[PDB]
Amino acid sequence: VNQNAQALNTLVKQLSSNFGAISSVLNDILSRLDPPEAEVQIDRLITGRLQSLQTYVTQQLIRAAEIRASANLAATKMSECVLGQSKRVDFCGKGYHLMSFPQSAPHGVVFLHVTYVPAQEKNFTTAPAICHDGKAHFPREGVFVSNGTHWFVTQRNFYEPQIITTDNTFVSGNCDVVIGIVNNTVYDPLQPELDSF
Amino acid sequence: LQSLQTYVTQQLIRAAEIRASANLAATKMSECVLGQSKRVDFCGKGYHLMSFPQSAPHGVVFLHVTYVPAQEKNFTTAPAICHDGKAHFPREGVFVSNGTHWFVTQRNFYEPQIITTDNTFVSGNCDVVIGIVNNTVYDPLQPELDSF
Amino acid sequence: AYSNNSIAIPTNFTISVTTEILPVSMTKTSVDCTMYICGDSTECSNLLLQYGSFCTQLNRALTGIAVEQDKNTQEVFAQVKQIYKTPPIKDFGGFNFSQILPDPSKPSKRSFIEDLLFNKVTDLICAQKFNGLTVLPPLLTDEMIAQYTSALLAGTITSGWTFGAGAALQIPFAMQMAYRFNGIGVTQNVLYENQKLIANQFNSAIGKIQDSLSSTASALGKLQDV
Amino acid sequence: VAVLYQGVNCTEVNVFQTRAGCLIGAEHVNNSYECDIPIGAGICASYQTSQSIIAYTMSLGVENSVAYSNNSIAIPTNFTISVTTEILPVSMTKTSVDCTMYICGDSTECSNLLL
Repeated sequence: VNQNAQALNTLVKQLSSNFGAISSVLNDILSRLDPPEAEVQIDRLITGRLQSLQTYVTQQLIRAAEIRASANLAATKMSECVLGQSKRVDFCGKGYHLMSFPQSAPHGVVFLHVTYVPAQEKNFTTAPAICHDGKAHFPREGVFVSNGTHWFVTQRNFYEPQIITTDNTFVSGNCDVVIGIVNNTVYDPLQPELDSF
Repeated sequence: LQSLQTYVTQQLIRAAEIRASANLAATKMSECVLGQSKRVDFCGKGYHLMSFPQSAPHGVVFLHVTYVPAQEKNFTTAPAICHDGKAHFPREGVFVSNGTHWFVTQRNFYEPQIITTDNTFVSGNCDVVIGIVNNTVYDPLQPELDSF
Repeated sequence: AYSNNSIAIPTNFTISVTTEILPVSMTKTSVDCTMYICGDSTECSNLLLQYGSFCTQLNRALTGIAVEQDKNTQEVFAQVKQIYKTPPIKDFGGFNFSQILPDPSKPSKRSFIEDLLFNKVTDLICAQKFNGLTVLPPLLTDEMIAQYTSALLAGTITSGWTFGAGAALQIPFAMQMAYRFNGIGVTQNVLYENQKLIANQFNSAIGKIQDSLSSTASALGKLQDV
Repeated sequence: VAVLYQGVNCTEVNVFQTRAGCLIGAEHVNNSYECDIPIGAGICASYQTSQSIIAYTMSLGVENSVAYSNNSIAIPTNFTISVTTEILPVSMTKTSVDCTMYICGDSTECSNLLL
């Protein structure tokens, strides 16, 4: 808004400059000299004022290109961040995006984004795989963590410790390929059910 | 003054050009470098993994690590397996066969896996599905319960 | 070939590294209206003042280009305000990152690849300063942009994608590829079995990039037109 | 006021020399803070402490060395939901200028000469 005001102010204030003539008011020149001596001085005003208007029209149009690059970026954020959920990082704002609230603003729009950021962290011990019967076991979703006693399966985004089971892992490969595999016992829920039966 | 006004006008148009390239580089800085983009041919040719930026005069160089498959072999497919009279649709992956036994594997790599109850799911029946083939879905709990 | 019952699945893969060179900022320049007409004379100044504010508009125009031009490097190079460092003990699982990582033994901090990018792009600065054309220097010198670069590489190699969404969380890079394969729908079994083959694919790909940048100087033409 | 010369050392002339040129009227402090009014080539200035203008090197932010190990992993035990602000423009003030009244108004002879 200040740049538009300064542009309009410069555009008006340039009318007072003489541009090589005797005076800036056209009525005093047309009211004194005859038309044949007068055409050279009016033509000097015409060439100068035309060049000042051509700079203004070109400069405003250059800012129209800036307004269209910002409008297409705003329409892209309006589609992805507001309407849906964008998985893009640092697009909808810092953090994992959730939802966007639009608000009307003069000559623009203000976006309030709700994001998911972690707070407290704790160091854990990890292993790539768990070796049980001689065949490797890999986590389906998440990683193996340990507090120093038992190996747990947990997500990367938050800590919810769970016991290693057959539904949380899958049997593939063996124990001699993967580097860093550790030995522990994989709990099978069918075993106590059959022992009780 | 007119020659200088032409120079400045040329600088603002190239200014819009260097800003459009910088904003596109900032977008690839956020998506390709910082995170992992699943977008195709954005972070470069292939399936994206990680991007390594490098400083260059008046610009930036990105090193993109991508996954491009190389060798393949033609296989025989089918949309479903008809076992007990109900259609078995793949939970993850597609159905492939070497001509003897039907296997289940992902689209990005070939790792033969036997058909089990956990790898498929029962939906509808065998008649409404076009192209279903008959095979035996292995129940993993049957030999353990029989031995017990 | 096109058939309904036929399908093709890849039995093997490769890791390719490509290069896209994207310009960020240009050289900051400011041209004086009076000195462009002439200096040390009042005839240029009295005859130049009758045309009004053209000097102010062209001067604020060059200042506005130079500030937004500085803002593009600020909006791209430094995403975060936190600096990351490379650990002295390096175990990456068989990968050699020493080419893209900076070399502390050099007097100026730079990597092995950035060492080639500055040498393959073309004193001309003093030659322009002799005739009256002032080149304004960028606000961020080469050592700080390279420090921003070393911060994003050291962070993606160690903490990965965590610092974008929050505090940096340390993860082993061997486990970083397990989620990057899990994100595109690929089981981590390819990584864990083929890790030794991937080490030779990545190290050979970095050697091919270093050979391409050293042998072919026309790949940087995106910056050379600028 | 701190006067800055561009691309020349100190010749004619708290007088210090930078890569951008001779900077007079400002004080040089070896410590580094966050920049407010930028100059160029990694130096900025601010009004601080009986107070004056001080010039100093750009700080790139807090330097933290993240621990890295094969078996080490950190998982978050707590989270914080934050709301930020992204400000973007859409439209600008619509202006319309007429050629006749702007160039020469209330003049018939000049209006005929413009056609």
